[PDB]
Amino acid sequence: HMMHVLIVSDNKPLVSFIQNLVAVNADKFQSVTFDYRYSAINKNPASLISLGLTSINVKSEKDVAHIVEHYELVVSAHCKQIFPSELVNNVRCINIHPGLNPHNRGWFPQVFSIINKKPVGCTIHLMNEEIDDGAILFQKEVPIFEWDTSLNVYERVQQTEMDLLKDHLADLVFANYQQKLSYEKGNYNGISDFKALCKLNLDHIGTLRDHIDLLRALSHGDFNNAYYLRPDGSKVYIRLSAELVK
Amino acid sequence: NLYFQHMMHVLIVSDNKPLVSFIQNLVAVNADKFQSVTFDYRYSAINKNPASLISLGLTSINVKSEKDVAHIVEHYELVVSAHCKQIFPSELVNNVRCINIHPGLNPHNRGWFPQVFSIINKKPVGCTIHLMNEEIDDGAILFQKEVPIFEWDTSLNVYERVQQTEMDLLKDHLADLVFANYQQKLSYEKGNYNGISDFKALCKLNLDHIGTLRDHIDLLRALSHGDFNNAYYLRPDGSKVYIRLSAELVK
Ligand SMILES: Cc1cn([C@H]2C[C@H](O)[C@@H](COP(=O)(O)OP(=O)(O)O[C@H]3O[C@H](C)[C@@H](N)[C@H](O)[C@H]3O)O2)c(=O)[nH]c1=O
Ligand SMILES: Cc1cn([C@H]2C[C@H](O)[C@@H](COP(=O)(O)OP(=O)(O)O[C@H]3O[C@H](C)[C@@H](N)[C@H](O)[C@H]3O)O2)c(=O)[nH]c1=O
Ligand code: NA
Repeated sequence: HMMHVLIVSDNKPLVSFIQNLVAVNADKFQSVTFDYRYSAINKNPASLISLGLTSINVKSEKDVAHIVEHYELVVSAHCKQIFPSELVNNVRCINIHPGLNPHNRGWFPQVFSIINKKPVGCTIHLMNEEIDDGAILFQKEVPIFEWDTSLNVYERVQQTEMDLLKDHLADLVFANYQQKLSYEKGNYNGISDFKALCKLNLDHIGTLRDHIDLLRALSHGDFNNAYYLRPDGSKVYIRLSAELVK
Repeated sequence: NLYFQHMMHVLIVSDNKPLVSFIQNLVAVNADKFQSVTFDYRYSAINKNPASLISLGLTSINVKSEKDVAHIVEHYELVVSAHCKQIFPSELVNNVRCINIHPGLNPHNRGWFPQVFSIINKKPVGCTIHLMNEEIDDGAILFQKEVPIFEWDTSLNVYERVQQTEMDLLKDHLADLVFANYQQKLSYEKGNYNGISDFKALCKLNLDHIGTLRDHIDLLRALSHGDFNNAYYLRPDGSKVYIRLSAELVK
């Protein structure tokens, strides 16, 4: 372990997947040590404690200096914290993004893609000052079908993240890649745009197709996303399922 | 020349295990009222999945069989339809006191799945206990109770509330029905009947239909009832996408 890699992750499936990859690839990583941390802002990180992860604060000046001093590479695997410029500028940082940059950069890309029909998939990219913005190292589109909810597309994106990590984790550690730029401008969706979508307008006029697309975009297993307000301020949450039958 | 200080036979025809099982128990609990009444239970011949009814020891009857009609007219003083899948012929309803337990509020959305139609057309729903004539869900109202429909109700939500009201009416009125302790004034309000083919038509979604999100949500919640395959759209290659919606009140 001459080379120290930090995995900062708030996503148990990806953490579990990477730990297994490194275990079965011990020959490729004999001179590499991997530490795993979850991010300070995580509001239920108990599941990640089970896999030996402990909190790190990527916006603490103390932790940034320690990371910069100790680690050759930081991998963000759905890290809930924005890396400060002092981290991304002073150590090689690579993000695993559950969108196809530069389309629907930011929050819950597949929700926006079900509605706006822009591509989705996984992008592994160098991390710069801005969010889901740096040089593309590896990316792979995943198709969307008319019977998909957010959950269906998200599970598909996660299987593509895992496929790219299986093929490219060592490439990422040993910098065996080519930095690529998109010719397209793309777009960003923030947490406030998602809150916007969630507030249903029952008076909104449109096609059943558009309304079904909105509701399937906002349907994600047990999450309470799409709602309208009753007069008394109570909420009605709406979920939709779509099931293909040959 | 001296008074000592004969058996009524009631036939219950039913294709609904919850009702049958509930009525069987209700008879036991009112057994002090039914010293001289015996209840026989049968399910409909056309019943495609009778298993759970055969497990309660019910056997089939065919209300369109000349022979079965003769046996009923021969043997029973009263027939009660409790969610019976078969239409009674004129030869049964005209010759025997027949009473239907209907999960709608007559005369509104008579016929199939009344709460599905009510969620959409805002007509009332509930339970109606009525005399059976030759027409469907049409004879004189004996007892009925409306149940509310909420914005956040599916078909399943309204149906369960109707089932509770049906059980409440039977608790209060099963003896009353048997012993004709009721009033039976005719209504000249015809209302509206929905057939099975009207339900099947609602089920075929038009993705191009323009409306409010409210009206689209109301249609999909009306057509959502547990795991039933109701609402669908047709794909070019003939396949179907089934659509279900849930609505959950959170205070
Ligand atoms: C919290 C929440 C999640 N979801 C669905 C949509 C999400 O895409 C999916 C996974 O949610 P999650 O919070 O694990 O999010 P992650 O899959 O970890 O990813 C999200 O945060 C990362 C820090 C960012 N790098 C991503 O761009 C962002 O989309 O679950 C909902 O439908 N509603 C919710 O309230
Ligand atoms: C078969 C079927 C049922 N349902 C829902 C809506 C219904 O109100 C509810 C219960 O229906 P049910 O037929 O399973 O059980 P019941 O309400 O007991 O209906 C019975 O007595 C009625 C007077 C007759 N119209 C029915 O043919 C007979 O089956 O289930 C659906 O949403 N879709 C369906 O295809
Ligand atoms: Na509901």
